[PDB]
Amino acid sequence: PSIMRRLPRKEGRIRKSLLGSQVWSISRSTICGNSDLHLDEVG
Amino acid sequence: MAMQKLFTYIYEFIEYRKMVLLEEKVPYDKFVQMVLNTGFFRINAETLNHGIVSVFIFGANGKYVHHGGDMRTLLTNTLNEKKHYEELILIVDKPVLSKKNILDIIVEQRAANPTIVINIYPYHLFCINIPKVSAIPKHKLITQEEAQEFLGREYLQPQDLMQISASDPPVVWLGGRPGDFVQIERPSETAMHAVVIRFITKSKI
Amino acid sequence: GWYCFSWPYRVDMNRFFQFYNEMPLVKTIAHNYVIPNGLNTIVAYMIYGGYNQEDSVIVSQSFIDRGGFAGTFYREEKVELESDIESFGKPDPLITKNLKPGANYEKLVDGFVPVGTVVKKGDI
Amino acid sequence: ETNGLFQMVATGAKGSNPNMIHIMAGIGQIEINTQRIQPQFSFGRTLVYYPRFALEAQAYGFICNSYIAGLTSPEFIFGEMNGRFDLINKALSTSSTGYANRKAIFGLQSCIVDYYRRVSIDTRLVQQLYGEDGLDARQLETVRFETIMLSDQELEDKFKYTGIQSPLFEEEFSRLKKDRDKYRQIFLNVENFNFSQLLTDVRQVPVNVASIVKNILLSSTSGVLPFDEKSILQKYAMVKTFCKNLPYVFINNIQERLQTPIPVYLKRAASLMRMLIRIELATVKTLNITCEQMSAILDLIRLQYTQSLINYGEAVGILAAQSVSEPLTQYMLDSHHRS
Amino acid sequence: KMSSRSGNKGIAALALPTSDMPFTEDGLQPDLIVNPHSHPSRMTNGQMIETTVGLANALQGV
Amino acid sequence: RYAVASYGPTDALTGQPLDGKRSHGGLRLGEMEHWVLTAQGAMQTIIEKSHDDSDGCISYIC
Amino acid sequence: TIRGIPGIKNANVVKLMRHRVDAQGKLVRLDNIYAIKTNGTNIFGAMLDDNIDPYTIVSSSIGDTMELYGIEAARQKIISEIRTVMGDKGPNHRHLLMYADLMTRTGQVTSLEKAGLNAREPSNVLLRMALSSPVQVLTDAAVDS
Amino acid sequence: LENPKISTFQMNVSACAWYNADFDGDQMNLWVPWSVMSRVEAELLCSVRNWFISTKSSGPVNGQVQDSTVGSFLLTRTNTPMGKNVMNKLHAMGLFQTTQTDPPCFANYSPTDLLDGKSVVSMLLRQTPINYQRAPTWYSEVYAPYMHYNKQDISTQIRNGELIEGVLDKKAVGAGSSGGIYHLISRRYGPQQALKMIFATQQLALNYVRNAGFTVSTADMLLTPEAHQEVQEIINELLLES
Amino acid sequence: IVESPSICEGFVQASSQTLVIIPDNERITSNVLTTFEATRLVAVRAQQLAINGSTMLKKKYSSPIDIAKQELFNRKIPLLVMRCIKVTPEGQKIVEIWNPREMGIPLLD
Ligand SMILES: [Mg+2]
Repeated sequence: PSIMRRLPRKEGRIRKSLLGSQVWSISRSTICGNSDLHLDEVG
Repeated sequence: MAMQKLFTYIYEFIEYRKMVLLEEKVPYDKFVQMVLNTGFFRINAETLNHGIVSVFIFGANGKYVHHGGDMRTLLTNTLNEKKHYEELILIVDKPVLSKKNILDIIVEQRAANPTIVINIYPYHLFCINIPKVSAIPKHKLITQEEAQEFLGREYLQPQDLMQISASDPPVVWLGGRPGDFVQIERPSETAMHAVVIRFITKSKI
Repeated sequence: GWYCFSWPYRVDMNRFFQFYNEMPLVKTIAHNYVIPNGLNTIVAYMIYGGYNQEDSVIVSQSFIDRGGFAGTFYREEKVELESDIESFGKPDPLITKNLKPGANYEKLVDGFVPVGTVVKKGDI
Repeated sequence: ETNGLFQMVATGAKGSNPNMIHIMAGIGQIEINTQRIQPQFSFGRTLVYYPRFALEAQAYGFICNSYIAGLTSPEFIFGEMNGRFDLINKALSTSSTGYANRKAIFGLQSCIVDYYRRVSIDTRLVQQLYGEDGLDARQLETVRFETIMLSDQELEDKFKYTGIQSPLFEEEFSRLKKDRDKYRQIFLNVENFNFSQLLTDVRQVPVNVASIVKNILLSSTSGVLPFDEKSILQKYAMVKTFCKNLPYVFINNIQERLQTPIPVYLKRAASLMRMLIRIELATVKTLNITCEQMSAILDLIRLQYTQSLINYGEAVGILAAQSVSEPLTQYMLDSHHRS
Repeated sequence: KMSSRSGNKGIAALALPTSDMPFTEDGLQPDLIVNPHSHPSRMTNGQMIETTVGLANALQGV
Repeated sequence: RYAVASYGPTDALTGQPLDGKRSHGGLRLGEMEHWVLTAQGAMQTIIEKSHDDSDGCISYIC
Repeated sequence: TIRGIPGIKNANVVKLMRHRVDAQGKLVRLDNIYAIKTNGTNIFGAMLDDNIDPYTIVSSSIGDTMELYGIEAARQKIISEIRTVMGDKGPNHRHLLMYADLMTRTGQVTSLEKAGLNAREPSNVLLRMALSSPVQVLTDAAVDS
Repeated sequence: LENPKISTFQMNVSACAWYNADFDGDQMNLWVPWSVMSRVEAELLCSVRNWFISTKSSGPVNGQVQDSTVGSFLLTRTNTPMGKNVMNKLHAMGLFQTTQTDPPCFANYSPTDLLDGKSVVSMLLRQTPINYQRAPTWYSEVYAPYMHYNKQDISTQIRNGELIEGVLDKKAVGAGSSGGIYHLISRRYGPQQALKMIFATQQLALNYVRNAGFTVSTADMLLTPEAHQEVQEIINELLLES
Repeated sequence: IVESPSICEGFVQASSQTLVIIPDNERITSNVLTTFEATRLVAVRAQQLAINGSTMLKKKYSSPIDIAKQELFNRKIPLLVMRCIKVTPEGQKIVEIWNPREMGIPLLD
């Protein structure tokens, strides 16, 4: 374990914590077809 | 056949900068004979402000491009002549541009002569009419006052503009010096043409 | 499909036992060596309201209610102790510390929820 | 009339002609990297089913059967060789595009449109005007320029107004011809320094001037207007002034009222719009338009030309990297169709 | 997610009651309704031949 | 499927939500999502998600 | 060298269509024009040939176009070469302009690699740290202040 | 969705072009803005009407896909294996009962009056009158020698919202079709109005196939014995030349 | 000789600036709000209405967003757009101040 190994890679500090972010108030699910919804609507 | 192309387009280049020839022309065979015998050919041109521009075309197998001492003495002897020199153009074969010693004499001569522009160029720069090439947009030097008016309207400094090297072929044919501004009229596939202004920076060699 | 023939004797994680399986009407030689997994569903190749576009399908609700592709899905909970420190048992609110808020400790019997009861979110 | 497979293909709903041919007639020659099946099975044999130095076409990936008839074992193997590339190139089209997308975005993201519609990196100019026209890419209309392909005789036949014998219409036409010549001169040059980039008489412009005139003509209660010398002259003066003040779209209405000088690079930006307006609002094309309807047309043109400008502070370097790195997924998918 | 043995997978999007599904003149109704547009670009012809063969297998009892 | 909350378990170092369903944390608005939101100009959405909903704090600087 | 120009391996013959203005002013597409599409690049070698028009030499090489013609022609070459890769379902022209104008901003053709970012934005350490290698970039930034 | 049994994110198939998505197992994220500032910015900037026109290619992104592309062709087709492609008043009214627009007026129609697909489409495009004239995808020189094209189907012409003639298919109504019906509606009435017409025309196309039917079978892929002999005569000539 | 660092350098605090407002007749930026600017104006006004609630709008609306949008459309929004043009090395901050109650609004309702 070192201080400067926290930085470099995709799982590092810069790319995982600063350039991206874990967030609250978000949802995920499989998407599905529905022909009764308008193009600007989501079920 | 770089020599044949040079023999015509170097004089086309002298014409493009609005310079008056001093010595009458010689046939191409005589030019080749002088290049092989002496090791170089010299063309002297008169500028509007009475400056003198000397062009040295060096053979690819001459001594001045192999031994730095010969180039050193040639430059020293040509740079202490009773002439109102403003620029010497040293056209050498492209491999000579990578020869470090020759460039060292070039920069030493530059340091010893601060008010004389010393440039060393490859053959291909003068083997064609560069402005008439289709892929090259229309370059044009602009005055300092006009550039300052543009920059003042745009709230810009000369260091914010796009920059172009002084050894860029169209800039060389224009005679662009570092610190100058070149307006480029270029084709566009969105507006049918566009205008940019570039700030000329120091030559790469 | 029948993922294992000894499934009731196993405590496996994320395993699915589909109840009904059928041999294909058009089978292959591969079905002499492995059990087939699936059903001979009646399929209509048609446009029906636009709900099967872009690789979606429309399913009969009756086919679902009758057990088509239905099965039982299993999960595992393995919890370990610390020797002579931890123990299994129902905690008491008036002694123990940092109990999880909004948790249902009332379904436990001798530290374990009895077999056959329905556990929902927040139940211990 | 009844075949569902054909109707899905012929209407563009799904599939292509080679899909039908493969299903029904024959797959043909399997071709990986624009060449036949190379012999990787021991020095001159493509498979164990064919001899060494076999000369028949089947030995090198020619599939004589269709899908509906079924492939033989060697044909299925050659088909699996071709189909494995589709899976390999799909898995590569994610990682290879991801490597190139992230380097393009980190190089271009600092480019942002400033208050002059220039693109800069914090002070330093990348573009004097975004896209050299200052417009948003979502606000472009593909429009044909009529005068480009016409000869000199049929240019004067169609666009020279002979109703009034005035020097004004001599220059109204001569301006049409030298816009035609300038367009030809510039875009024949672009043809020169490219491989296969031909001249077109079709541009993407922010305003469809032709459809604006057509729409207003439809809604006009008037029919064919009587000849009116002062109205025809007035409309020409209106259009000429509108083309003169067109670059003020890029500054504001305050400087247009003051008539302050326009930068040269902003005059060039309005070149296509100035050119298109002079074609579609030519005197020969605006005979049945009153001087009141012309003001409605001119007000609509510069309102649509204002709505199509790029916003201040738009991350256009991120927009460019997204728009260029996305077609690289399809470029990587067709990797085995290239040498 | 469901799939056929030809690799044509799909997501269950709508579930209809037995009175809303289409039916043939002889009373046959489908369990799944799949788009005809999943075939032409994928060329999963073994799935269509299986339906043709299996249709006569059921009636012949084989 | 997953939908979490306005709050939950948090990483001790970064102060951000934990990873995914199994840890009952949040979901990731990654590097490429911030590219798209920046391309759209939606900067108040980046404040809401990457600051208010992830780990935004106040730093004091002399 | 025996009977050729250096750098080019194969020289095929292609049929290309170009436009031209007639004597009556009409613009016509001429399909019966033959050119040479070489395999390999040498603009200067083809510039010295007397059977080739030297003013309309089209190289696919950005480095060779930059070497002989300049930064403005190299800018037009980057646009032409990205568009070739993009196909025909390609992006708008203003997205190719952004790439070429960035890559040619300093008067030299810079890359979209770590080296190119150093040339255009050297003092943007945080941008440059985020791209590839934070430790090397951070170390250089500290000693350089 | 008030049904507790539904766990999926449902969207119209014509909205898949924005996300490069399909329904083979894709998962998508969804977060609802709660702060006022982000909830204002979602409406004014990030609404999907702002990307009906592609920023990458400057063309429309959305249109008909796979059921309303062939459904529009079948609806606007001039003739049917049953004769002329007409429908009575009751079935013409039934095409508009799902479009969620304001229903047209059928009062000037007897129950036995017959309406064709071009009349029904015109009743919808009158609200956003555009002008369109291109040859459809249906017409191809590749099929012309071997097919009898109808002269009323190979020239799609719309003036002021009235479909004068021709069929509607990928060229006019397809997704990504530059200069198409929805690209023209967006340039004249806005990308939000174009999205309404993509939905409304998708309901007309799907409601036509609701009793026209569209299927694919194995016999659709089968050459006749005489035609199979002709294909292997063609292949035998290739192997002869080889 | 270059001696030890002095207090004259080593300042971390940047010197204060003077806000230089371009006169209204010399403004160069557009008199039309960008979509970004209109969105920002509406968002700021809606949040401030969520704080205060005091508006001069005649109509009644149940949301801060609707009130902000109608204030922008009816030219009653109490905000100004400051477009920062340049920061001069001698200390000035040249900006343009734009009144959104007399600019063109791109949004629709
Ligand atoms: Mg998928």
